[PDB]
Amino acid sequence: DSDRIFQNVYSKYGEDLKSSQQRGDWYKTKEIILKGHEWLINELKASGLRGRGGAGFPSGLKYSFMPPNPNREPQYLVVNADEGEPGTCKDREIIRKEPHKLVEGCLLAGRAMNATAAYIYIRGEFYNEAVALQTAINEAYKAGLLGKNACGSGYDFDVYIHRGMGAYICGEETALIESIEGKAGKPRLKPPFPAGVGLFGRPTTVTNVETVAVTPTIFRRSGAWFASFGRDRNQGTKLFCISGHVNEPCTVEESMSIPLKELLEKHCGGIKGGWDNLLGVVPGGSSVPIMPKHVCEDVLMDFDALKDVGSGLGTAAVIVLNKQTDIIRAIQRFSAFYKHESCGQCTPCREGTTYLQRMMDRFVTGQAKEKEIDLIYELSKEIEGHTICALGDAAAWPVQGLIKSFRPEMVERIKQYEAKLGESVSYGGWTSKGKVLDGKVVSNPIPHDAHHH
Amino acid sequence: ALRRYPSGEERCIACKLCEAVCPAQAITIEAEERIDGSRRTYKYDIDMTKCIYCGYCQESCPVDAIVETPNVEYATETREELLYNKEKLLANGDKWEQEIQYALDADAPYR
Amino acid sequence: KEVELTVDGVKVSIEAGSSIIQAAEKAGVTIPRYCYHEKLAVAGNCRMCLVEIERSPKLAASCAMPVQNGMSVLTNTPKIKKAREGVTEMLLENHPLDCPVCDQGGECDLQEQSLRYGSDRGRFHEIVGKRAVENKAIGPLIKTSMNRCIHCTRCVRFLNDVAGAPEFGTAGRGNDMQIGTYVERNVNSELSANVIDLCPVGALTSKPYAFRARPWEL
Amino acid sequence: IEELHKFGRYIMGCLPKFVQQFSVWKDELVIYVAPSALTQVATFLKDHTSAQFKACMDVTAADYPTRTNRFD
Amino acid sequence: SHMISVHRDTPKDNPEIPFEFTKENLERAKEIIAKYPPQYKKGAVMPLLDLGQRQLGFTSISVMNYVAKYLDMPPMRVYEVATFYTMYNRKPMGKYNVQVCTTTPCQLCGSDGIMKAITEHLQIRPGQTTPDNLFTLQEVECLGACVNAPMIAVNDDFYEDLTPERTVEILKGFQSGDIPKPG
Amino acid sequence: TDLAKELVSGAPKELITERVARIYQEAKAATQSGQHNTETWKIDWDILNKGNRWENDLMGYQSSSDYMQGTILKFDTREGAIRFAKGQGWDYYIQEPKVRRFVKKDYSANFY
Ligand SMILES: Cc1cc2nc3c(=O)[nH]c(=O)nc-3n(C[C@H](O)[C@H](O)[C@H](O)COP(=O)(O)O)c2cc1C
Ligand code: SF4
Ligand code: SF4
Ligand code: SF4
Ligand code: SF4
Ligand code: SF4
Ligand code: FES
Ligand code: FES
Ligand SMILES: [K+]
Repeated sequence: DSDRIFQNVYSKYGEDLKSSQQRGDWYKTKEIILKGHEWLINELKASGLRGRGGAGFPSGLKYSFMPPNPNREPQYLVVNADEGEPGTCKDREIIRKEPHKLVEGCLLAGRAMNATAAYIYIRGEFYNEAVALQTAINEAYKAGLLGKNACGSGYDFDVYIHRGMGAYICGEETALIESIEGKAGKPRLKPPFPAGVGLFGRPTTVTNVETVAVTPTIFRRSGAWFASFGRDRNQGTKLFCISGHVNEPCTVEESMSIPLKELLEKHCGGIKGGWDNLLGVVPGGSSVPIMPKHVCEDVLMDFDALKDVGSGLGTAAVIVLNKQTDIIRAIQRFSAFYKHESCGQCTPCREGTTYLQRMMDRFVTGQAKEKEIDLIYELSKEIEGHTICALGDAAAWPVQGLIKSFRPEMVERIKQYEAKLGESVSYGGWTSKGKVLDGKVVSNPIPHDAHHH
Repeated sequence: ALRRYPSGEERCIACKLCEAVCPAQAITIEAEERIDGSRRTYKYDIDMTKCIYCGYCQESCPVDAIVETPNVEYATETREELLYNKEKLLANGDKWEQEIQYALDADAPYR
Repeated sequence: KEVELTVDGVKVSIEAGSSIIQAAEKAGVTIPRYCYHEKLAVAGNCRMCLVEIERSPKLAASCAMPVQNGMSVLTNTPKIKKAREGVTEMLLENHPLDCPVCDQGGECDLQEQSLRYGSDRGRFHEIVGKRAVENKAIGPLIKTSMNRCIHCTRCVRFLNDVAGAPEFGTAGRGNDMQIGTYVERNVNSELSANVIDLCPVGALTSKPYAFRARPWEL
Repeated sequence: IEELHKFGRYIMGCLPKFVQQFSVWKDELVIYVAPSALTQVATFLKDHTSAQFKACMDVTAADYPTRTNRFD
Repeated sequence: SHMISVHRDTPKDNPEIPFEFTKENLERAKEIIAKYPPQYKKGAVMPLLDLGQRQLGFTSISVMNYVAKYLDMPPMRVYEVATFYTMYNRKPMGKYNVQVCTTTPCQLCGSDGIMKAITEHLQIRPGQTTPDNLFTLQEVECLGACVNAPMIAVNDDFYEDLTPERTVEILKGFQSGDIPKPG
Repeated sequence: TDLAKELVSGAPKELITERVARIYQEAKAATQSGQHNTETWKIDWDILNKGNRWENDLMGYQSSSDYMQGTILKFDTREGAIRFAKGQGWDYYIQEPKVRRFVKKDYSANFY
């Protein structure tokens, strides 16, 4: 299945403007802009495109909520160009390898949304990509593709780059707006929505890089061709970031609904150590829970097929786990990640993530009890559904995924740990001799795993 | 009696729990910041003619500062001598510390 | 402009755009709250006021969710009782055992609302311990014990919006976020001491009044 | 609870002229009457075969200054 | 990372140390403000802090106050922004910031070995600085380069698909004075 | 109502000719967000200008001669409190409770 959306995914055609035109990036730009948002919205709706940022929401439906702009009032469009999520390597390549493809998408999407400007939010660690992207933007300004006269058309449109300074929480749309406005970058409560009140108190839309970059092709190759791929309502293609316990990691541009077993075997070699050595797979990203071996044997990459099996297709970030790995330590790393990346305004995730991190540290060593497996599971329930943003939900699924399918492996650590210590451990990691003396807890193994420093 | 820590520091932090629980209102407490900044009381009175020797102050104490010794032979000629101030209660704590330690080591697990 | 909503089977009518927590008070229904004050800007960082909208699969914060016509609000279902106990447990996870030595003892909203809506038992037995936060010096009027703060931003909202003193804010991220002035300075405001009343916990207390009395005596 | 509800209703049916209302809490039945009806209700509850309350174990009062009639 | 929410006056970092953008950075800062609406010029705090950080070396308290005065904002508002993001170094730091990812995708492919090799070469534990003020080892979260999981970062440059024997060569290059090839 | 029930209550005459009672509804405490205590009407007596409190020299106790200093009656309605005060022939005055003005409060107002 050749002739995909992205063709420079391997750095073999250049990152210049002319090659992008030779690749078809800036083609019929005047005609598309003058077709009106009525046709652009319908094509996106008819193409079955869904949000690639992780939520999986119909892109066409979320663009119509923008109010009409007859008086040329300053509406805004924001491109969620930061990655943040562990195991995700999609947005970086689009910004780096094909900087001009995204810029073309912003104007075409902006025309549908009636946006007078575009702000690109890129990570501070992606300095080289931002510089390369800025070079493409400046060339497009000189070429006339950006500004008050977009290829003769009367639609005035500007593009700007805003760089974060390192925050996984800034990937969230409401927190992203706060960072641009000059605040800390804490997510807002959903009402009022960004469509009504957003950036600078103006209508705004936040979309992933992988969603904006597909828009030019949909407006050209028709929505029918894009909707042909995948199962029902999961229509489109997807970039998959594959890494972990695999032979040769890479990034591929397969279509939706492709089986997980075939995807890891068709390319990327195979599972390191054979298929019998597979312990677990974490698709989408670190947020979604893990899946065991037998479940993954018939998993189709979809927002619904992965939803049915108890997981989620957030950012197609597939993390492979062979049997020769520390599964509990891997999940413990996710818990420590969200504790450090918690913005810390709501009570649940500010305290729950720390609570989960403390309990996961004793599980990786076995200094706990079997009943505490249900305790930590209950604590994760107290986080979900009680937060302003979705980071609290994202910090509970990895722990629950460990408990759901890998509970016996967690019990094994507790049983093994009691052999070394001899006597069983009480709740919280206390022994029968542990007591506090002169400012410290003595006569008890303390889990010194709080990054020391 | 009012007890001390093994370092000699008073156990009471003038938290006024015992004064609130006291069914007979036999305890009077006045407190402020100490010279060094510690939360300590400067006035701790118990009316032994008003107390019903019920143990609520001992139960409510979060630091075991106020206790009741097994002593009963302290009948006095005058009723004034039954008005204990902080000096009398602290002296009782120093005098009866060893006997209080006997009772605590055997009754603390049941509390 | 009035909207006829329902709170636990009680008809309510308030101005459009009013929060659910405002309509609940008018209906006689009490909803626990820490971060909500009827004179400060709306914040939703404490999650203690969660209620269940009739037809919605998500729990809404009653202090920030606007009222609609025909909206039916439930505030005492077992789902909400679970939320109140869960949020209370998170608040008391890192809170120091300071009630005997803390001047807010007999007039603490954290104590009373944990007693009324939280569980009777705690489950925090971790050997690593609680968070420890150093005490900030902001002058001779406001005494700070920042271990007891529950990160409710009443002080930040008041001093910036009402008092007009922008030297007080939130610095840090996550569990390491600390209320204060970051640098070593004092709060300069003729109305700064009102922060003591607004602070629901013993994090901010009167320095002249420290240790001298309990509210039930007065 | 159910048996006392039926017995409490039976007393009101037998004495509609005197029994203002009745209440049941767990295993305790209370009959509410006016001062002019105290003698008749007590006489009925003492001599009726179905309700032979020969013993008056306690007579007490409570003060409610809010109401027009202070004492219950 | 090393997260402290309180500033303590030091001879290296105290408000008395004068700071001001050079004539080159004075002009480039004006272009940054032009990328924001005039009534929302407070949104340029983040680029201005990084502009001062690159000029001076780290986000000192003098830089934060300078940006606050430049944009007509209370100093505490700038303090909140600088202390919320981990790339604002509120300490002198070294010439080259060594950022090693320890997240699960990077941990699977042996990121632990990368940390072990560097610690016994530079003889500084994570969060420390070499005596000559040349290096700085820092433990960092995901940087996005997880397909090439054994990845490290030096200052603004990435280094992907590493081995413990390869990481020493990169350190040797910076110690000698030669820029290793990034990729 | 008009009946002078103080002639049979047995209370001393000083409660009528020398003491003033206050009928009031308790104000909401500034340190707490609860309003339970403000739902009832209460009656207390004004302090004696002399002898309300004095220090006992032996132990520092708070001595007093006001026998009504610790008496606070509870009422469910304002009318009930007035009717009882009138019935006992007390010299009283009513402190009308302060009512909080209602102002709409929404999260959108934080930006608009
Ligand atoms: C904690 C957190 C981090 C997030 N990080 C990202 C991100 O890095 N890139 C992205 O596109 N969406 C991210 N999202 C989701 C966005 O809020 C939103 O769903 C997305 O940007 C909308 O773009 P879409 O229409 O393409 O789905 C994050 C959400 C949360 C709660
Ligand atoms: S859930 Fe956590 S990260 Fe999200 S807004 Fe609340 S405190 Fe911040
Ligand atoms: S034992 Fe005596 S002093 Fe203690 S609470 Fe009981 S009555 Fe009061
Ligand atoms: S209960 Fe104990 S600590 Fe509290 S005031 Fe009384 S003696 Fe002191
Ligand atoms: S703030 Fe409240 S809960 Fe915390 S120590 Fe003080 S009295 Fe106890
Ligand atoms: S110090 Fe007090 S008022 Fe300020 S956020 Fe903490 S609990 Fe709220
Ligand atoms: S009172 Fe609503 S979340 Fe705090
Ligand atoms: S997990 Fe290390 S760069 Fe993403
Ligand atoms: K307070």
